[PDB]
Amino acid sequence: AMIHGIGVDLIEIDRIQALYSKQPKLVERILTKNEQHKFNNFTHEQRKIEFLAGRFATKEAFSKALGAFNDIDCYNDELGKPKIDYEGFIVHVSISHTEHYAMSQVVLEKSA
Amino acid sequence: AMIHGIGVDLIEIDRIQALYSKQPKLVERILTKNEQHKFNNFTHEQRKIEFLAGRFATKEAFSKALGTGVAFNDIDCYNDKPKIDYEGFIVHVSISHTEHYAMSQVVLEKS
Amino acid sequence: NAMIHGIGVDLIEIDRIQALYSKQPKLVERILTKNEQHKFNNFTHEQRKIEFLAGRFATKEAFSKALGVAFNDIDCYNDELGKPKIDYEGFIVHVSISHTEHYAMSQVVLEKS
Amino acid sequence: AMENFDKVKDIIVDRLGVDADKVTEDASFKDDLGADSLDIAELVMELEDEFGTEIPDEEAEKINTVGDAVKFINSL
Amino acid sequence: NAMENFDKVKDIIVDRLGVDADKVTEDASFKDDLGADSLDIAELVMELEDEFGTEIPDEEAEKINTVGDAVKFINS
Amino acid sequence: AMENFDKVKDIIVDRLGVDADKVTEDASFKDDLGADSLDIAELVMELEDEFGTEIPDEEAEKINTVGDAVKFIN
Repeated sequence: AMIHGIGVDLIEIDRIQALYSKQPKLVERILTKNEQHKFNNFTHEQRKIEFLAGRFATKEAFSKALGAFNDIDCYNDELGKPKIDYEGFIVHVSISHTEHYAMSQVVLEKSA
Repeated sequence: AMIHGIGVDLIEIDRIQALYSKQPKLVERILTKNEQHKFNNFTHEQRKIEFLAGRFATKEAFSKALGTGVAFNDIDCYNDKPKIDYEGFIVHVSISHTEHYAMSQVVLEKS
Repeated sequence: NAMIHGIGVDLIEIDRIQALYSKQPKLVERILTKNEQHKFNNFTHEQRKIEFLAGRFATKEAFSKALGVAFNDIDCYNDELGKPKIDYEGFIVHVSISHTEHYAMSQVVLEKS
Repeated sequence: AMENFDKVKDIIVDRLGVDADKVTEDASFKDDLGADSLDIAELVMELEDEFGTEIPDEEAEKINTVGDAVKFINSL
Repeated sequence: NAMENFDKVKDIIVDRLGVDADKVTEDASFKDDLGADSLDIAELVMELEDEFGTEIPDEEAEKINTVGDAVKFINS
Repeated sequence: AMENFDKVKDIIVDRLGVDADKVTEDASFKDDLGADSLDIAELVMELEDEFGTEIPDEEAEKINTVGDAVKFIN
C-alpha cells in the first residue's frame, strides 16, 4: 500500500470558543510556537477561533492518520496551502470552516 | 490508477437515534456481529447511538468509494484504528463525531 | 515521488447557497458548466436542486484547494460506477459528495502520473 | 392572465424556494406552501419591483392564496 | 409478573427514550432525573398501551412522576 | 397489485413525512422525495413488519422510486 492512513476531524467552533474563553492556556497546549504567532496576529476574534478550531481538527486528523499537539506544526506555504512536515511520510492536508463547524482532512503517504 | 475511489458520508446522529428508537432491528441490519459486540458493551446510550451513526456513515462512504454496483451487515469495520477487508483493495478509514453529526471517509487503494 | 498531488475538502451550508441563488439566479451560470446546468434543470424538487448546486460548489472549491480556470469550466460528472469525477490532464481526480439537510460537503484527491 | 400567473409562480418557486408542482391558483400560502407573513412580504415587495406598483399592507393582507396574488396583478 | 413489568418499563425507557439503563430506578424522576417531559411521558404511555393491549387515559399519565408510578399502574 | 401501493404510500406519507401529492409510482426517493438511504432503510424495515417478510440490503439498494418498492412486494 502507498498510503499509511487517512484522518478526518469535525469539531464545533462554539466549543473551541468556549474553552478558549475559560482557559487562554488552551492555545499553548494546542498550537506550536509557530502557530501561536499566527493566532496572535489576527485582529478579528472570530478568525482566531476558526484558526484554532481548524488546527485542532488537523492535529486530530493527523493523529488518526498515524494511528503531541504542540509538536505537530501546520503551516501555510507561499500559496496559503496548509502543510505538515513529518519525516518518514508525505503529508497532504486540507481544512474547511463554516460558521459553526471546522474540519480537517489528512492523508499520509509512505515515503521511506 | 492506484486508487479505485474515495468516499465520504455525513449523517445527523439524531436521525439515527429516531430510527433506532422506533425500529430496534436496525442494529442487526446495519451492524455485523463483530460490531454488535462493541455496541452491546456500551452502557451509555449516547455512545451506542454515536457508534451506530458512525458505522452507518462508514458503510455509506464505503459504498460510494466502491461505486454502488454490498449489504451493510457484510461490511465489518474493525479497529487496530478503523479498517475494512474487501478482497482486491486496501481499505483506509477514519471517523469523527460531534454532538450532532458523524462523518467517515473511506479511501480504496488497489491491491 | 508522491502518488498524490494534493487533497482538498469543503463544507458548506445549504441555506447560504439557497439564499444566494434566490437573490441572484445568475449563480447557476457562474458555478455550473452547461452540462451541469442541464442536469440541474432536470430536477423539479427545489431542495434537490439546491443540494446539487451546493454539492458542485463544494466540489469545485475543494478541487481548487487540491490543485494548489473558472468554476463554470470545471465539469463534475458521474463515472461508469456513478462516482463524481472531474477531468484534468495529468491527474485522475477522485471525488465524493455527501448531503444532509443543512450541509453539503465534498472531498477531492488528485493522483498524478 | 397566464403571463401574470407564471411571473408570480416564478417568484414563489425560485425566490421563496417552493416546489413548482405545489404552486396552483388555489394553494394557500400558510397551509400549502409553508410560507409565512415574512415570505408574503417578500413576495409582495418583489411584485412591486417587477411591475413598478405600490402594494400597501391593506392589499397584501388580502392575499392568502396564489390566485389572490395573481388576481391582484391582473387588476393593474 | 413481579419484576417483569419493571423490566418491560425499563426497556422502553432505555431503548425508546434514550436514557441510560443505570439511571432507571423505581425512585427515578422523569422530569428531574431522566430529562423526560410530557411528550416523552406520552411516548412511554403509548408504547405501554401497545405492549399490554390496554388504555391509559391522559388522566392517569399526569399522575406518574417516577418510574415506579409507571410500573404500578401496569400491575393493575 | 394497486392495493399494496396504498399501504406503501401511507408509510412514505405518515412515517417519512412526505406529502401525499408527491407520492406517485415514478417518484424518485432521492430526487423527488428528499429520501436518503436511511429513510429508505426505514421504509424497508417498516414493510418487513407489515408483510411478515424479509428485505436484504441487496434488494433494498435496488429501490430508487416508489414503484420499485411496490412492484417489489408484488
